[PDB]
This record gives sequence, structure tokens and C-alpha cells, in this order.
Amino acid sequence: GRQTYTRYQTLELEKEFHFNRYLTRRRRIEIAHALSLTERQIKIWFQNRRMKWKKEN
DNA sequence: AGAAAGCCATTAGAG
DNA sequence: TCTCTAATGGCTTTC
Ligand code: NI
Ligand code: NI
Ligand code: NI
Ligand code: NI
Repeated sequence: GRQTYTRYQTLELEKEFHFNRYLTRRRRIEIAHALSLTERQIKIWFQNRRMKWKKEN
């Protein structure tokens, strides 16, 4: 099973990542609810995004 | 302590 | 057949 994230979900997450590369638990809960994703998906998106951030300085 | 969260390598599924 | 990235597993680190 693999969900494709919409333009809107990816853009909202990228905009969040612009300010904070790590999330507080309280903020993770808000983003999950606003985007209709689980907290675990939000957690994994930021982990993947940080790993991609490392490979690009 | 031990649960939550992170980091890495890796997979695999959508398009 | 490609690329991209969602998603996993096994550790390590944080708190
Ligand atoms: Ni700015
Ligand atoms: Ni321990
Ligand atoms: Ni923790
Ligand atoms: Ni494949």
C-alpha cells in the first residue's frame, strides 16, 4: 500500500519544513489533522525530507 | 528505565 | 523501463 500525496499536501509540508526541519509533537498533531494524514506519515515525511536535505546541503 | 523519536539503508509501488 | 518517494526495519539517540 502506497498513498500519493497531493500537490497541496506536499506544498503545505514543504512550507512547514522551510521554517522547521523538526516538528514538535503538538505541531505534528495539527498538521496531520489539517492534511488528513496520520502522525506517523507526517513523522516519516519529515524524516525522508531531512535525509534529502542532507544530500543537498 | 523505557517509550518516543531519530537516523540510515533499503524496498517497492505509482505514474 | 525509468524516476521518485512513501514506507519499512533495525538500530541509535533523546528525554
Ligand atoms: Ni523564509
Ligand atoms: Ni535504555
Ligand atoms: Ni523521545
Ligand atoms: Ni519497483
